[PDB]
Amino acid sequence: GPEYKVAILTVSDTVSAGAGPDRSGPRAVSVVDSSSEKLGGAKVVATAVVPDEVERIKDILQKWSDVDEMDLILTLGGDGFTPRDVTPEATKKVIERETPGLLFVMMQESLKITPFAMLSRSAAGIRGSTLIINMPGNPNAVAECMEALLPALKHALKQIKGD
Amino acid sequence: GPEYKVAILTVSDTVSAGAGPDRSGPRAVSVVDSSSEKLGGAKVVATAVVPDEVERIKDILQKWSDVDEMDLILTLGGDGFTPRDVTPEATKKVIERETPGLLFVMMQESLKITPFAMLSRSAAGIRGSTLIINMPGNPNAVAECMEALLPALKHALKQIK
Amino acid sequence: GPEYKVAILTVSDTVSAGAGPDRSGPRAVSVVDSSSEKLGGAKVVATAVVPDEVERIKDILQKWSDVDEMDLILTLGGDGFTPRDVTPEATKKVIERETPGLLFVMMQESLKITPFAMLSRSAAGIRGSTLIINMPGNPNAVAECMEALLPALKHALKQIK
Repeated sequence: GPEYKVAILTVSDTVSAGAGPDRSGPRAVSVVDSSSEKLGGAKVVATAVVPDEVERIKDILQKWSDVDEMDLILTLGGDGFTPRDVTPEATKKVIERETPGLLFVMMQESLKITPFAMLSRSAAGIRGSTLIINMPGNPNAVAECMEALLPALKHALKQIKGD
Repeated sequence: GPEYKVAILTVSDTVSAGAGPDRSGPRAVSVVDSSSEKLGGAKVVATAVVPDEVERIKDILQKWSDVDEMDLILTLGGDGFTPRDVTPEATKKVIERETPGLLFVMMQESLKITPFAMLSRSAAGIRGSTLIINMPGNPNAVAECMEALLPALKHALKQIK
Repeated sequence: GPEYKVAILTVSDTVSAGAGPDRSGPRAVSVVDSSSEKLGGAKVVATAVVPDEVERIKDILQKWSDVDEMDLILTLGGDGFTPRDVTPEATKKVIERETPGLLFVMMQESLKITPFAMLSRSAAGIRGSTLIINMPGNPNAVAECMEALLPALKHALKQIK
């Protein structure tokens, strides 16, 4: 049905251990939907929760990319300065081609709102035909991050397939 | 005898195949010449064309750096999201010392012109005493990128030798 | 004593051989001290000078991180385009988790002051529970870089603990 399949990985010890709810997953989904027209028709067809563990993050990024053939994975959380935050390290081991322009833009735009944006260690890139983008664990962040990328994200996904 | 030898690598399956003229290469050459003075006396002295294949891109960057001792190599194309675009991966395998400043400036300035600038995956860096910089395929791109780097690129090349 | 232990590493062949003095080390100390409160109570407890030799630089970043357990390490110098400048390459070998937002902000702010800021190749990241940040060898640079990081640097040190 969906022209582009999006999947959202929430990374969090707290959430994964049933000790707290997911306040960001839902917004991410809600933001992608509300942005479906401008993304050339996209839909979240899968979410998942993993803890802050590199192997668990890699396995899902691999599985969603290689086997389920997602076209766009957003991760949420595990991207800051805390000892446990290893999402970007996990992400870099699985992507094949980096997309530093997406990171440049998420950082430029977030900094306009607050200087604490400089504590995001986001990575991004392509594996096979899958665009993978790290985003912070705040609910508001996915909205701000997605507002910054949307002008170009449609053309990006089209480009990864065959323009 | 130019003070800084520059070399321009066009990257493109199409152009390498003969299937179409090289639109970007000549323009780039013409840009560099026109900025010769501002760059401390640099001139293009070689170009080449390769398809979108990492090994081929590596060989030329390696040969130009290690053997011809080029001072500045600009690559054009192969830097986007399309599956064959592999210039930056090729580049990353041959540089020894990254120069993220140059990537930040190219990206900051091109983004003022258009948000589609975020789709360049340019890499850049230094191998031996050769500065290498990925720029996009558009003929207009090279000139915009060059205008962005021009204030410091003379001092960059002098610092290297 | 100090809530955050800070050490400052000056990387320069000139200084390390005794052939010149260190004009940036003092300034760096003076800036950290002057911002102690905004940094959540921080103090420079150690400085050291090394030449532009990767192993020498690695050894101190490792020692200060694994053994002396510093909370913040600033390096000054060895970060530009000169053949000897290898601070970032030594830095990249020892960090575990990169911190590119810090690099982005240092570059964004320094460019506002001069286009020559694009020539810093600084690196930054985390080894264990030490934050390591490359800055340039200019005295004025440390002040400019620290002014740019200051709004978040306290929260960064809190989060690593």
